[PDB]
Amino acid sequence: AKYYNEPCHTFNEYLLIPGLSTVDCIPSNVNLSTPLVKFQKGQQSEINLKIPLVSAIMQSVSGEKMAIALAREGGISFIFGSQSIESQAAMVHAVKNFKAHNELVDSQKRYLVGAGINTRDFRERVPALVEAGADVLCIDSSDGFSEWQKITIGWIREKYGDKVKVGAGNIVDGEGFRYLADAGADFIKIGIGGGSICITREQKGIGRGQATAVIDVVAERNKYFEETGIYIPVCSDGGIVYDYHMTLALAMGADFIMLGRYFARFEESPTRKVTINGSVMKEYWGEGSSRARNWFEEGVDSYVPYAGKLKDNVEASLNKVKSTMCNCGALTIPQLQSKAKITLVSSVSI
Amino acid sequence: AKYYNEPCHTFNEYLLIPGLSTVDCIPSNVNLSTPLVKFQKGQQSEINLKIPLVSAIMQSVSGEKMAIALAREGGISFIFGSQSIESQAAMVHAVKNFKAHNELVDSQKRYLVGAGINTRDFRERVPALVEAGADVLCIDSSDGFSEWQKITIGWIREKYGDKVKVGAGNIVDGEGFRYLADAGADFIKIGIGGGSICITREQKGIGRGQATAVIDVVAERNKYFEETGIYIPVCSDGGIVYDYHMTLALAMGADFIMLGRYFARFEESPTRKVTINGSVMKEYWGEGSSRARNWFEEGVDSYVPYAGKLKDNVEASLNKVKSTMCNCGALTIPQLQSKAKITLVSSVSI
Amino acid sequence: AKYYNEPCHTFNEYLLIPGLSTVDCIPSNVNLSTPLVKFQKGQQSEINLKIPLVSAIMQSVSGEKMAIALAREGGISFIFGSQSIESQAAMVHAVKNFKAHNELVDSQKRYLVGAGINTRDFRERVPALVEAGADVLCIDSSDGFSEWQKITIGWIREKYGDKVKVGAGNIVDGEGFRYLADAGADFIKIGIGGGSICITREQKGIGRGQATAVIDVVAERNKYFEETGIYIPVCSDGGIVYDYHMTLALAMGADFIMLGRYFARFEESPTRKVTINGSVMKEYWGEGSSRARNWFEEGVDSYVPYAGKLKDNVEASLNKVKSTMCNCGALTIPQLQSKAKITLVSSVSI
Amino acid sequence: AKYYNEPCHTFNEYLLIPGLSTVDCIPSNVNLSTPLVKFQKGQQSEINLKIPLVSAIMQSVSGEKMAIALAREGGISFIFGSQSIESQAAMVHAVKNFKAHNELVDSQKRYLVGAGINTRDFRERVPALVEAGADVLCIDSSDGFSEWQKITIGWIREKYGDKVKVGAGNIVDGEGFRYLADAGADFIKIGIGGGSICITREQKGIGRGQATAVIDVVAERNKYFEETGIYIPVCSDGGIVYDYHMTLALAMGADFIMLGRYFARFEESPTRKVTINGSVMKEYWGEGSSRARNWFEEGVDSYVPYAGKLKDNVEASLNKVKSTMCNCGALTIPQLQSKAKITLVSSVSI
Ligand SMILES: O=c1[nH]cnc2c1ncn2[C@@H]1O[C@H](COP(=O)(O)O)[C@@H](O)[C@H]1O
Ligand SMILES: O=c1[nH]cnc2c1ncn2[C@@H]1O[C@H](COP(=O)(O)O)[C@@H](O)[C@H]1O
Ligand SMILES: O=c1[nH]cnc2c1ncn2[C@@H]1O[C@H](COP(=O)(O)O)[C@@H](O)[C@H]1O
Ligand SMILES: O=c1[nH]cnc2c1ncn2[C@@H]1O[C@H](COP(=O)(O)O)[C@@H](O)[C@H]1O
Ligand SMILES: [K+]
Ligand SMILES: [K+]
Ligand SMILES: [K+]
Ligand SMILES: [K+]
Repeated sequence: AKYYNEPCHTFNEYLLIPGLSTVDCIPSNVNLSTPLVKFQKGQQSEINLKIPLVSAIMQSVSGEKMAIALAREGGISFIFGSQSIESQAAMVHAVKNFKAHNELVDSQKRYLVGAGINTRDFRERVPALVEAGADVLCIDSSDGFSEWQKITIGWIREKYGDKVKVGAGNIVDGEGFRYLADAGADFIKIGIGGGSICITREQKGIGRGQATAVIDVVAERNKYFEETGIYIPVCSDGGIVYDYHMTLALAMGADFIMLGRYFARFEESPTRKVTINGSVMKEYWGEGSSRARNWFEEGVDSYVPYAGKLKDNVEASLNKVKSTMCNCGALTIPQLQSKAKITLVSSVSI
Repeated sequence: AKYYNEPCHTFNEYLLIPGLSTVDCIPSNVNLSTPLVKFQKGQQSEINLKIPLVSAIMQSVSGEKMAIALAREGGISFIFGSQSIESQAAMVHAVKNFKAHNELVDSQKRYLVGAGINTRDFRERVPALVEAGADVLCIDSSDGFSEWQKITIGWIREKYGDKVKVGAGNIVDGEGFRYLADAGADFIKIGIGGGSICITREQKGIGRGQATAVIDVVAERNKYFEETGIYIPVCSDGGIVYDYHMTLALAMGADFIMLGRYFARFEESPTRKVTINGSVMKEYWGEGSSRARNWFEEGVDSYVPYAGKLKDNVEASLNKVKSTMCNCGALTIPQLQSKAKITLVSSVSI
Repeated sequence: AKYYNEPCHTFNEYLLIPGLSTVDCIPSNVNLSTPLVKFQKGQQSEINLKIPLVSAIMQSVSGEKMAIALAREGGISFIFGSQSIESQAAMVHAVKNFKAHNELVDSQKRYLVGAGINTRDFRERVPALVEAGADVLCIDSSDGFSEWQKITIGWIREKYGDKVKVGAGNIVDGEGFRYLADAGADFIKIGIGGGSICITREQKGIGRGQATAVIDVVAERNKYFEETGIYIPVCSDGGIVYDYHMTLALAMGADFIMLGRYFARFEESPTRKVTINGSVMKEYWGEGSSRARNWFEEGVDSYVPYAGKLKDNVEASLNKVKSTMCNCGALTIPQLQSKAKITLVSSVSI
Repeated sequence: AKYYNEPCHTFNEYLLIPGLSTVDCIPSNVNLSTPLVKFQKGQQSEINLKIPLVSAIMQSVSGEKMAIALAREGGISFIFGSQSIESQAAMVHAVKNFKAHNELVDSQKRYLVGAGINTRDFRERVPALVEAGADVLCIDSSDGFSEWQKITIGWIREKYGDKVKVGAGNIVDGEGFRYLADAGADFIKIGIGGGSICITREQKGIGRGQATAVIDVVAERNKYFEETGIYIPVCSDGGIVYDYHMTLALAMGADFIMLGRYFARFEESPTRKVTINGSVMKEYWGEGSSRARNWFEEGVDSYVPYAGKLKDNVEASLNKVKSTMCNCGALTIPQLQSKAKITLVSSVSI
């Protein structure tokens, strides 16, 4: 077997050391724009998010309302694919034709929306999603280092060329990144075992500390860019517990962040608002739980504290990210990724 | 004294990083067959388990019923030797003559069964076990790095040559492995202080994290194979807390796994089913406890939650191992041992 | 991004290993004098504290009474700047004209006092503080690695040359130290995220273990001294939980220590003494809490156990520091910084 | 300041890896004899303990009864010196003239006894202790790296030459060992901050993990032996929590072990047996507590569970040490120190 020289680490084991803050760096001047799909050196991505946040491909998170609320703030949602093809396509259609400053829209001013797909019924699901107006797709899986994903992306390329965008994953190392890169993925998702609803050491024992995963994948992505001239955006998926973890994820190189629990707490999540013993909560369950996979166990069902509407919470979260970015001397995500000083902290200090 | 460069680690400190999963790797096609006794390069072992699990040499685990239930699923039990020679032999006889898809049997279609022996009364115990039809023997001890085990194996070779198989142990490093290898052991057991009923730092303070122990012994076993052409199967004994620890143990190189607590929870364990305050439990005590050694203290007595019949639980456990194996791109244990990517995780992440 | 080879550590992760204690080293002969502002090689600082302790630039700590009580024992207070310019100047005036063995005074025998300033209204605040008789100033900020601090210090130099002393900070590495050094700071404060009222991983996630921060800054300060002949005193700000942390901070190279919580517990702190359920406590809130910044959240409000008058507590604390210094063979802070043997301890031992 | 490459570790962070156990190694044949005072290469120590245990120089541990009970089993007690010279000498006299298989006695068959001394009144205390019949003395201090100890040992040599034996300490590194060695100490005690009644990080913050301390001192002692031909026995003082820590301490190189809490639990300790809420306990306080030093605070007062008479407990403890020694292939302490395989374990495994 193959072993590693260092153990993996989570976001909580890191802190950012401030850099030179110049007079021009104030929150309001920080640009959080970021690329969603791959492009060549010298080019710009065909799709750029206004904010680096995307909602998870989960039944309990990304419904039509979430997609609209998030797109309005500049991010994008990936309508869950764990439902009928007709049902998912309807949600995409609804978002695209809802209108019939930081909003994320297409050339027709329609909100952008993404849709998750699987490696099984894609031949019938993809065409339906495309027809419905899906702007981007993403294969939804915990282990994306699979020949099945290569096959799915291949079918999409043969049928649509580079006209249809498709993200792939999840993977946690350079090899996994490289495989999906050569297979043609437009963006690659990072993360196995870091999700809030994931108790890896109770499931199959696969995974890697999210921080180490991102750092390793990002290094491979940059090496890949230098060899081929192709820049593939990467997504840090799961493990975001505090707002500063967002800044860390981006600083380590992730172009954008996928969150489930964070967004489930909002009014716009498709789940029921349940007042439990004085405290308002919201339902939240993983895609691996029986409560969802049937559309030993493989998931968990829980509650998250109600946080109100998405808007106010995202604004608050991003204000802190912008502020921290200025402490690090960065006005943009690329500048933060270049200038960030990231230190590991001792277990005792935690 | 001699010191080491790195501290030892337990199975809980590791996770498997996925490799390339091909279209042909699905649970039902995974082969969990594995060698039980030594053979030369180019050969196959005279005894191959259908599943890599064996029940512990304990009064509270491996009785006649356990041996039959486990052999039916492809594994093998080691009837405890902490009882009279006549009593142990009777259990072996019963298993061998019980019949008078994955079942483990001999050329006469009789279930395979093993028997534990000690370094004291083996001159009278071994012949009785052989006559009773024991398929394999195993010296039962916490510290197998002993001249006593060399003597016992030697007596067996002089009297039966290589016709009678005998495992030895336990040891935790290359030196211990090497000593029992040269002494003639057919398989070597790994593990001191990792058992669930073992509070080393309350006993004699001897031991080593199970993971480090396996990794070190496996490296020595492979070095030994390359020097002599002799492949000696090794057994990871104790410390299995979760199903994924099984996959880890195998991935690190262990050919099979010995479990006590895991099997004690089943209907077939020779202990009493005790309903305690609404919850059904089963008795479980170590071979070092006074409740067993008399056939300061040196053991513990406890209860384990009832899990029902062995069959359903083993099937469930092995389905997860097979699934994880496919995530790692492996259709067989040898392929998993060759391709596994194993990472240590930080203490904080735990 | 830039990463580090070692994780950062807090004061609690260190212990001092005794050195040779000579017959002349007894507590009463230990000299705790220390420089407050920069000087050139061969010179002495224009301002030397009698004891290496200074009270924090906080509304809940450094008021007029604190400043007088601390100056009487040899230390100095930095009147908080989070109040009106007129209000802060009045406190400075009161301390300077209060008299109208270890006391810290000027050539006119008036108690020394410091005053915090900000990077915004300094053009009006500084002149008022100077006129009021402030002996030293200090820019109050969590992230001193800012062009804003360079601008503030520059304005002070152009208007007063080196006649007005101004400390800057906070920073946590050599780069941050170097920037404020070249900018002209008279002393530099070390520390981000180590304060007792700081939950970094709930704010912006910036910071560094206080110990590592001091050690790193001190190395840069000594390198700087060797290149330019300029010795800049550094202050370890925050994170002092036990008296021995004081000895550690000094041993690692800090010239003096800034404390908030430690001093808040005293009768002289400007807060209310609140008897809560039998125990007398004192109010303590951070400068980032809403309860103070308005003169999502950015601070905490709490209570600290009443410790009585400053005098008896400081004497007790410093007696232990002096005693420990003799164990390390040191009669002065510079000798301790030169001879200290500092070891990291394992997480398990904690 | 000076820093170290590795953090210090306690005994709990180590485990012994078994070595080859030969047929002749059984508990009853294990020899636990060990040297108490220094000798030259090729020689034997003038005083050899039958068992490597000595009771602490504490009012709550080593009284006349303890000294007799321990000497009867082969160890020796150091009558506490924190009492009047007349009072301490009386206890020594009583032990020496109490008679007016493993017993530790002199050529006149009188029990051996030790006595603690301080660096202040030794000119009057030593002669009184010698006259009373003290077999060995030991300077009692937490920081033995002192010119005061050099002075005390020097006075003893000038007045008695090498006729009076005197141990010194405590120290925790090679430098401290070396200083007391050159000063003439007959044995050196190791340990600062490891005692059970020591909360270092609440006192002065001085110390070092006991394990690292012993390992480091032992290396220096062996280097010293090779340079000068003088072998100085070293004592691991404090930190023994479990019986196996004894085996560890010896394996790491300590010739003998000093224990306080361990012996306080016995009927023979000079403290009161207090039945508290059904459980019989014994008083135990440190020499630094006010309850003893007057013959801020510097010690703790507590209770230890009653263990009965010393004899049965020591026999039990040493049987486990002997058994563990055989697992390591050692029949004597020197052989264990030479053959022991010692591994550090991960924090997670603890
Ligand atoms: O049932 C599940 N088990 C484990 N991970 C899951 C499950 N469902 C979703 N996830 C992952 O967890 C992410 C959400 O992480 P969270 O933001 O920490 O809640 C998703 O985007 C998925 O990648
Ligand atoms: O009394 C005992 N003390 C320590 N280890 C024991 C004892 N009895 C059995 N064992 C070991 O523990 C293993 C079982 O580990 P478990 O599966 O974690 O319960 C056995 O196969 C033995 O090697
Ligand atoms: O609101 C706050 N948040 C974080 N740090 C603060 C705040 N107010 C003051 N500080 C810092 O904490 C120090 C006090 O640390 P303490 O002595 O551990 O209580 C101050 O000198 C500041 O540098
Ligand atoms: O008051 C005290 N504070 C700290 N250490 C002490 C005190 N009194 C005795 N000791 C040390 O603690 C040892 C006992 O350690 P114990 O066996 O762990 O209880 C003694 O031999 C001394 O070296
Ligand atoms: K900055
Ligand atoms: K895979
Ligand atoms: K000293
Ligand atoms: K052995």
